[PDB]
Amino acid sequence: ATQGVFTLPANTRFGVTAFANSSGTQTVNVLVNNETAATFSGQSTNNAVIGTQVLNSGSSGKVQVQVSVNGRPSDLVSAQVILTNELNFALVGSEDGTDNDYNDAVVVINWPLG
Amino acid sequence: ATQGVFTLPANTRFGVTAFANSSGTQTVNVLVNNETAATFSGQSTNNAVIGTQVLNSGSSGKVQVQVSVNGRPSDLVSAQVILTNELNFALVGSEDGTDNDYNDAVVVINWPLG
Amino acid sequence: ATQGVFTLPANTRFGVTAFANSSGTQTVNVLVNNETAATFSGQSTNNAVIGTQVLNSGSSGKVQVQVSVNGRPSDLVSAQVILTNELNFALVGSEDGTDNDYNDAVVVINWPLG
Amino acid sequence: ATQGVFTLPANTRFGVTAFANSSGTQTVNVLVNNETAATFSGQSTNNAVIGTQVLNSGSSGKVQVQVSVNGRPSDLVSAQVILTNELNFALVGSEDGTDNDYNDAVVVINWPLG
Amino acid sequence: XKLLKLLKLLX
Amino acid sequence: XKLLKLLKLLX
Ligand SMILES: *C(=O)C[C@@H]1O[C@@H](C)[C@@H](O)[C@@H](O)[C@@H]1O
Ligand SMILES: *C(=O)C[C@@H]1O[C@@H](C)[C@@H](O)[C@@H](O)[C@@H]1O
Ligand SMILES: *C(=O)C[C@@H]1O[C@@H](C)[C@@H](O)[C@@H](O)[C@@H]1O
Ligand SMILES: [Ca+2]
Ligand SMILES: [Ca+2]
Ligand SMILES: [Ca+2]
Ligand SMILES: [Ca+2]
Ligand SMILES: [Ca+2]
Ligand SMILES: [Ca+2]
Ligand SMILES: [Ca+2]
Ligand SMILES: [Ca+2]
Repeated sequence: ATQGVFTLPANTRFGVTAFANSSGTQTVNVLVNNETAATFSGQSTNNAVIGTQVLNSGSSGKVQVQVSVNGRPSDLVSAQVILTNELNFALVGSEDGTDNDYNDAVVVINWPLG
Repeated sequence: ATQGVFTLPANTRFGVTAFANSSGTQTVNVLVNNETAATFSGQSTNNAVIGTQVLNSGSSGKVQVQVSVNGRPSDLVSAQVILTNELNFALVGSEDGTDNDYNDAVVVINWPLG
Repeated sequence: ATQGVFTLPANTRFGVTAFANSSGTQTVNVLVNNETAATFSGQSTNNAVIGTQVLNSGSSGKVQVQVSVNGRPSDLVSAQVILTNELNFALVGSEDGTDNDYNDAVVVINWPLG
Repeated sequence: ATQGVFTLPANTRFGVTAFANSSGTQTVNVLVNNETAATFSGQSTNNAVIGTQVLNSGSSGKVQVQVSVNGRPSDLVSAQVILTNELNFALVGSEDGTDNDYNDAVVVINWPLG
Repeated sequence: XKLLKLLKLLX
Repeated sequence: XKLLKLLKLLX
């Protein structure tokens, strides 16, 4: 299935934060309405935050996370979870290699803000 | 129901990161095996990261998140999500006031690391 | 925080299914915009399906699950999970006693159908 | 990433229930420790329960859900969610065609029971 | 199954 | 229920 794609409420601010756990330098692209809105990059084997940013979901609300390492797209896993019918998390893991830890870049999208 | 308590795999490194979305200064306490292991304190209404740290779940694996503002405990909501049977998120929202947005401190615990 | 309340898309068909795991007879009420739309009743300590039904989420999309045992409200826990940005589960557990298993009635709401 | 595979605690009774929403007849195979433990079949476009059963996760705790339509494997999506650190849902969606509703067979595993 | 085939002899 | 109750005391 498609992974890393989420329909947020339209015209809504959200946070996006990426962590790295890999020998490889991670590139995390965040698309809003199919256009790049943020790009994070970095390298860590110790969960460092390689980017955090507040974006607006725009008229469509469509947000997509893509991760690349070594010039190849990582395999993605994702889900959205809602707590108390209010607090939203859109979660992405990614695998750049063969160990299937799916933590090589971890991306957390959260809303609402403020 | 109890919220903000998670049984992690024992003796396992995990990341804990807090974001703030409130006019109140947030104090996030992270307990491992019932003892304080990290404390984050900060203020933001724009989802700023007020703390991030790598901890070890210890022999019990018990991890507990508490949130307070001006010494008053916030009301917590939480859940654990596992993707592809490997990538774990323990998620906490908290409410320090009356608007029930539950984002006043948002805490993300992720494992495995590395 | 409030539990057992979910905002579905308006005017949308959904499944609701309840399972029982308790010595107490479970009464599961499903409200659509604050009016009883279905009620399930039964007793099982072996996860028997005590009801399954298709309902329409109505004008508001607001669906609330209440669980009681001999009229006494159980404590609820809940969350919503979305897979591949398409498949939605609204999940409820409930506790009628002292063992904190939260399975005494388990309610699963799923959409879309068809 | 692999989907539909879950590590339950060893020797634990769990419920597995499947719903159908497709013109294609769904076959849901539940494997425990890599051996078929239950098979459900049925056809509905109205969320009918095509099977519900209690199984034991056995010595390994490994439970795998496979979905096929006349022997053709469907695309799977899955996640595990834990509420109040006690109540476990393992969730599967599946897609037998092109519309990406992922409801064609919906499978819910829940534990603990009793 | 049933659906796609009917959208197939169409659009 | 009474199942737990029966051994609330018996236990
Ligand atoms: C390449 O080395 C693999 C890579 O980096 C490792 C340190 C580990 O994080 C692994 O998961 C990652 O794919
Ligand atoms: C065949 O028509 C496709 C199939 O059945 C439809 C009725 C609908 O449920 C679709 O999602 C499913 O893949
Ligand atoms: C009363 O016995 C308590 C009750 O029923 C038990 C059999 C068990 O399912 C428990 O979780 C439930 O609260
Ligand atoms: Ca990896
Ligand atoms: Ca890694
Ligand atoms: Ca608030
Ligand atoms: Ca707030
Ligand atoms: Ca109970
Ligand atoms: Ca029970
Ligand atoms: Ca389909
Ligand atoms: Ca379908």
